[PDB]
Amino acid sequence: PVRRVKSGIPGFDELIEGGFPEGTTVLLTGGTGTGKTTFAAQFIYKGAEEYGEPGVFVTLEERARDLRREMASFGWDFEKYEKEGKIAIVDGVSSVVGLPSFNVDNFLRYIYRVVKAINAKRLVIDSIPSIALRLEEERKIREVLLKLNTILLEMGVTTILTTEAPGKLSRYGIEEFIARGVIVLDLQEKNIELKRYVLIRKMRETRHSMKKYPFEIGPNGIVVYP
Amino acid sequence: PVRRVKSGIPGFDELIEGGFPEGTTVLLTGGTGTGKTTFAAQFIYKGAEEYGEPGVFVTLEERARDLRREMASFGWDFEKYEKEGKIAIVDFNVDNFLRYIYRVVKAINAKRLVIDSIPSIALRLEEERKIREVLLKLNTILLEMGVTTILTTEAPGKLSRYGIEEFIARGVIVLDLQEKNIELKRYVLIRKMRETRHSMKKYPFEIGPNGIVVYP
Amino acid sequence: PVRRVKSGIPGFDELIEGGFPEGTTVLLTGGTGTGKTTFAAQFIYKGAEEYGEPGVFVTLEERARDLRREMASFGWDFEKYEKEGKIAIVDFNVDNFLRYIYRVVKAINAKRLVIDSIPSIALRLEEERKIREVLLKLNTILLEMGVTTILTTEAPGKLSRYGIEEFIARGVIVLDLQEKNIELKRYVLIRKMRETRHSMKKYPFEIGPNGIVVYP
Amino acid sequence: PVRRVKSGIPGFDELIEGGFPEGTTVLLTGGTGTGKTTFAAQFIYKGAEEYGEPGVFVTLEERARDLRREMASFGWDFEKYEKEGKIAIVDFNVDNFLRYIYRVVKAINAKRLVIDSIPSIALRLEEERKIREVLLKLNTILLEMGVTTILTTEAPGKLSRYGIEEFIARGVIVLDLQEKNIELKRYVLIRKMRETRHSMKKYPFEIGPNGIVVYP
Amino acid sequence: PVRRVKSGIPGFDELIEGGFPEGTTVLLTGGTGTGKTTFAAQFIYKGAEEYGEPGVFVTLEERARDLRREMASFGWDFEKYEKEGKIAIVDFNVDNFLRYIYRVVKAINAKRLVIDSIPSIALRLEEERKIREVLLKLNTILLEMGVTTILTTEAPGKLSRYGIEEFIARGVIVLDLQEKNIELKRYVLIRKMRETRHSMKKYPFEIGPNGIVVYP
Amino acid sequence: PVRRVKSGIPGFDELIEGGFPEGTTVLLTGGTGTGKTTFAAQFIYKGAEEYGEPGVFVTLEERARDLRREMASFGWDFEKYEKEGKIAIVDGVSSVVGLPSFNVDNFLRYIYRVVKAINAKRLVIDSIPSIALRLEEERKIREVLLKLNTILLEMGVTTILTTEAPGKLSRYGIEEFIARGVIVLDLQEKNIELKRYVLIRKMRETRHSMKKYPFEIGPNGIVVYP
Ligand SMILES: Nc1ncnc2c1ncn2[C@@H]1O[C@H](COP(=O)(O)OP(=O)(O)O)[C@@H](O)[C@H]1O
Ligand SMILES: Nc1ncnc2c1ncn2[C@@H]1O[C@H](COP(=O)(O)OP(=O)(O)O)[C@@H](O)[C@H]1O
Ligand SMILES: Nc1ncnc2c1ncn2[C@@H]1O[C@H](COP(=O)(O)OP(=O)(O)O)[C@@H](O)[C@H]1O
Ligand SMILES: Nc1ncnc2c1ncn2[C@@H]1O[C@H](COP(=O)(O)OP(=O)(O)O)[C@@H](O)[C@H]1O
Ligand SMILES: Nc1ncnc2c1ncn2[C@@H]1O[C@H](COP(=O)(O)OP(=O)(O)O)[C@@H](O)[C@H]1O
Ligand SMILES: Nc1ncnc2c1ncn2[C@@H]1O[C@H](COP(=O)(O)OP(=O)(O)O)[C@@H](O)[C@H]1O
Ligand SMILES: [Mg+2]
Ligand SMILES: [Mg+2]
Ligand SMILES: [Mg+2]
Ligand SMILES: [Mg+2]
Ligand SMILES: [Mg+2]
Ligand SMILES: [Mg+2]
Repeated sequence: PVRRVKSGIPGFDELIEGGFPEGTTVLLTGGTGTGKTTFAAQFIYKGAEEYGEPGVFVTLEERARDLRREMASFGWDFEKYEKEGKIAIVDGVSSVVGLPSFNVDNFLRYIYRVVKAINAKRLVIDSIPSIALRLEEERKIREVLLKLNTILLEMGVTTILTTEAPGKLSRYGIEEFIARGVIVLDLQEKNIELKRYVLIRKMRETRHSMKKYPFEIGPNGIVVYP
Repeated sequence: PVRRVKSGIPGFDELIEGGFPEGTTVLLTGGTGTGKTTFAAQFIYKGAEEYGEPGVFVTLEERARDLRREMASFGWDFEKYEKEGKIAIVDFNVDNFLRYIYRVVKAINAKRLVIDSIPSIALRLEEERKIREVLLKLNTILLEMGVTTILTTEAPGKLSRYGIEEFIARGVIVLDLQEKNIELKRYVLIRKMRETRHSMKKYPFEIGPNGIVVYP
Repeated sequence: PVRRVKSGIPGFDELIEGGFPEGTTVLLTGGTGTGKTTFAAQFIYKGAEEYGEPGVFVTLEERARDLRREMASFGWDFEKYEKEGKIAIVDFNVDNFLRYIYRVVKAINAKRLVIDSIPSIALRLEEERKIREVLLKLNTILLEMGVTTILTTEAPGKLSRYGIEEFIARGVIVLDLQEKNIELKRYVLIRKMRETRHSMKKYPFEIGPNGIVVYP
Repeated sequence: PVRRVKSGIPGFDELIEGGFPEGTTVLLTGGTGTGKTTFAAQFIYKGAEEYGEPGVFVTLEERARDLRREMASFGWDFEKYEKEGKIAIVDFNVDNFLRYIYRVVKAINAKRLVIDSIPSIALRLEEERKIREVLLKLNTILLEMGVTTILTTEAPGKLSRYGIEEFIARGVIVLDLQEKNIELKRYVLIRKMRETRHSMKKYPFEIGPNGIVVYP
Repeated sequence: PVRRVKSGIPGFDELIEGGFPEGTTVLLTGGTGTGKTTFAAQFIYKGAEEYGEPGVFVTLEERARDLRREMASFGWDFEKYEKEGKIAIVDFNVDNFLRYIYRVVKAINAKRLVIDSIPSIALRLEEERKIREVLLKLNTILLEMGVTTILTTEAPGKLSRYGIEEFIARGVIVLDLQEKNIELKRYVLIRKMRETRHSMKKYPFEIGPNGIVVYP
Repeated sequence: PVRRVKSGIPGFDELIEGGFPEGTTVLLTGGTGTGKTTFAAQFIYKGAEEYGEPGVFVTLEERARDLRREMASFGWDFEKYEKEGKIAIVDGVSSVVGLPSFNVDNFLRYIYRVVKAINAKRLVIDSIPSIALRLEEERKIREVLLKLNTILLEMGVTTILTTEAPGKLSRYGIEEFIARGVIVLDLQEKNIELKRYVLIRKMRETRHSMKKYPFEIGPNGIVVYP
């Protein structure tokens, strides 16, 4: 009887039999501006606020203060849950408060330390391209992804990793090999208007819907519709 | 008079005159989430449970505890058959990897073998394109062992990820997801199948509570 | 309340809840001749004339006299506002480039910045693909300056020339030329804008005697 | 009068004015599972049985026992004709490979030759792209032997895998699988044949219990 | 108040408000045989004959005697105007090539310049991709000289052969051949044109006994 | 008043105002088996037989004896004109008879010598890919093409060069830069049948037809139709 992590996104859990199987790494993929960051933030924020599960949002796309400001526009008070120790933001430039002190191995050690310090049940790495673009050699993302996979398996948290391609499921062709779930966010062209769609392409241990579902990014975040 | 190895997948054997010809290496290809790991698990697991044939499931995609756990969602108790010595799950050194599968296959007298997946091997090499040399080395031991094997590979067009996998298989099975009208629907096709007048049609299938079923 | 920077482009602000969130880096992308330089130049120029906001226009695609003469054809007198200290035109050493932009921005207390263009920077490097490392250095100084910036890039498919520009922007505007049936017509689309419920539709626009006008 | 070598494929000779001009090197190309090995094997086998003409089948895609067992499923008894000296099966050092083919061909006075396949040679090289230099060395020995040869290559677009194979052939046969509407159906087309006014149309064919049959 | 340089091509000036803005570098792009060399010749040759403006035609595509000979097929006597010192034809050392065009342009007080073609330069480099560095060097002297220049490039989609040429031009003219129904018909389009509200329509043209004519 | 070289191909000269301008290099391009070799051979053979102009056929695609045998199937007796000195075939393995003794510079010297020895007015190089595939480095075809161009200009003969692509006009993207004429041979798909078409894409000094023309390879070679 699989334990399920509620996504935090109204309309979504019903597509995946109540939520993500505990312990799954989910690849959230889509083009620029399809809602990846938002959807990942909602997962962590709602995890903490509605379901009381601590979460770590790792970002190399922006700084922590950018994410707090941006998510405030949905009414989400990240800093409130940070002071309560239910959320940490790892950007790192700024060390998480209370957890002081591109280098891949330090990075991964530090995410592991922070997951363990708050007893995180939820984790986001936004994004894989943000990591890759910071390496000496962008194609070593291959070796970095295999190191990440090893620490995800050890930590056993429920994780969203984001990646970005416009055919291709992912940017590098590798990201999907370390994920047991895949969610696509898209903007379809019809006919002078782009509407947002989500599709669950893959989800382990789950008889998930295989249909495209409309969605909106509203004043209170993502809502998925019939 | 070719001896046939039953797939374990309802609706599938009838497409290939009763089964896989014994000793064949079969390439199982399809995009992410098209049912490859499930198909290969079903072939090993029903081999043991229903046909009493020992089998080896080699996974570099995940670990044995993940595979056991995921497969119980379909009613399949992999550990029961591991302790009876009817299934082994094998969880980068290429030559040792190969030696070890060889030894486990002999050790349990396997008749079925799965390697899930070729990309998973290749992504662990120092240079990913050395999968070419690795595949030729793997072809050589498959030929020695003479078991019935499913290798999995994954491409989005192109039949395989590297354009090489198909040169060491004598059968190819494609799993797919099609567009219709705002739903994704699953299909299987036998592209090639030595010694067999197999169907060339596309068939719908479902992945349900008892795993894969192929329809008319 | 998010504080917004008015574009200077008639018909455009209502597409983005009144203007660009202050401090945003916006990528403006489009093929040759889709109107990127004019859009950028209008943002800086109307910022100075219409709203009093000082602005820096960095160009490696042309010299400062070229841009002055060219924008005069729209009735825009750049030199007037340069003399009043409300516009600076900045006309290969990457670190010195970046330091200089930061200086000029500070010196006039700039609220607006344009860099025209990312490709024009890349093409002057020892190795073109080092734009990746250059774009990362730009990002850190944009985040430090906290001004409102337009960066242009050019491709006609792909969003950007290099596949990297979009990762340092929190807004994306696409300018396009569509064929219908004998004639190319200009369209703008807002692909991304942080903190903004923007329109997602394609709008027609034209470049006329007073620069860009976006239509319903 | 051009002397022609009868294919052994029912329905095919009439497409090429009765057969292959003697001494021609013919490239047979097609995707995985389009029937290239069967076509080649039928050319050698029916050459021996039907016309008395001795033939060499070189394969790096499988072992000799594999091809014997596989072709038995068509009622073809390769070993009978091997024992009578009318068929040789030749089952990485390029020069030694080539020398050996030339020897076996001379030893049985072969009129027919197959090499299955060009990719299977390329994939065994130290560097795959050295097939260019290998194909040039093959060409010179085919021209010396003056037998009638089929070379296979595989791509599904491009005519050949490497873009080079076609330059050492004076005939080209394409085997294909076309979708209609639920089913893959097999077609053959003669793209090129020297000294021959061949048909230029696509013909259906099937692989049945007696091998290939081409239809109107 | 922008000064305009008449094209010399009937039907074309009216598409660009009377002519090219003085000092502009114009990229003229199109596939093989779309009329580029003819268009550029016509611009230099009518410049001299009809408008009394000196011009330089730089060709690395062919030699001066070929160009004179080909152009007389259109009634154009290039040598007459070479001896009056109103046209020069310039027939690998990059820096010397550049120095030399500079000197010939000064030497005859040229107002018009053609370089036919960018690919022709690039194909003569030690490394063809150094055309990037060469183009930036050429941009620097075009900016110094301030003449009105047509550069030609050739791509089959992509606007240019290298994706770089368009970053040193402030106008782009596309010449094309379209499919209709079993004939190829010629068209011209102005993609971009600084300082000009130019037509965005596609226009048919003919290359006749008097060279290029543009139609409605 | 341009001097014109009659192509030798019935139905063709009318497309190019009576023939090729004397001295032109023409790129003959098309996919495998579209008639390139045949069309080039007809030009040389008919040049010699019908119009009395000596011709050199250079081939690295096949040997001279292969070409004589192959062209005999059209009724063309190459060896007859070879003994009369009106045609030479350069393959080279075999030196042209009477002109004794991969190396690029030797190659080009030898074609120049043979053109000059028979006072050739016609030249064929079948094919550019055949040269390129024999080089140490296939991409040096670029440098080889510029050397070829220099000797073509010096010799002033009327030349066909053949190249082979299936979008792309040529195999390498370079061949068209040394040619002042381009002819495409194609096979169009309609509807289970491939029919042959020729199109003149470019021809210097000529108001050539711009239409696709059907053609056949018949028992007496190419014939082009209305
Ligand atoms: N508060 C808001 N209200 C409504 N929509 C918003 C709001 N903030 C941002 N958006 C929308 O969400 C988008 C940002 O999505 P984002 O999650 O950053 O995409 P990605 O990470 O895929 O590039 C904006 O481009 C905008 O369309
Ligand atoms: N227990 C379940 N019940 C129904 N469907 C399931 C169940 N578990 C997994 N699936 C389906 O099977 C898919 C997993 O298939 P999988 O064999 O891993 O594909 P692949 O290896 O090609 O990526 C999931 O995406 C889901 O759709
Ligand atoms: N003064 C003008 N009046 C009307 N249209 C103009 C004027 N100047 C330029 N244009 C039009 O605007 C275009 C300029 O586009 P530009 O901003 O330079 O595009 P980009 O930077 O994307 O290449 C010209 O191609 C022309 O079509
Ligand atoms: N005994 C048989 N009877 C009928 N069909 C067969 C038989 N054996 C093989 N086939 C069919 O012929 C195919 C063999 O094709 P093959 O010659 O090996 O193709 P290729 O070399 O191009 O990959 C099999 O995929 C199958 O469809
Ligand atoms: N004197 C002529 N009369 C009519 N058309 C001609 C004449 N000379 C050349 N042409 C046409 O012009 C074409 C040459 O155009 P050109 O300017 O060289 O194109 P490009 O440089 O783009 O390859 C020839 O292909 C032919 O169609
Ligand atoms: N004597 C013949 N009679 C009729 N057609 C022939 C004859 N000889 C060859 N052909 C046709 O001509 C073709 C050969 O064309 P070829 O000039 O070698 O093409 P390419 O050099 O473009 O590959 C053959 O493929 C065949 O269709
Ligand atoms: Mg994001
Ligand atoms: Mg799998
Ligand atoms: Mg611009
Ligand atoms: Mg085969
Ligand atoms: Mg030209
Ligand atoms: Mg040929």
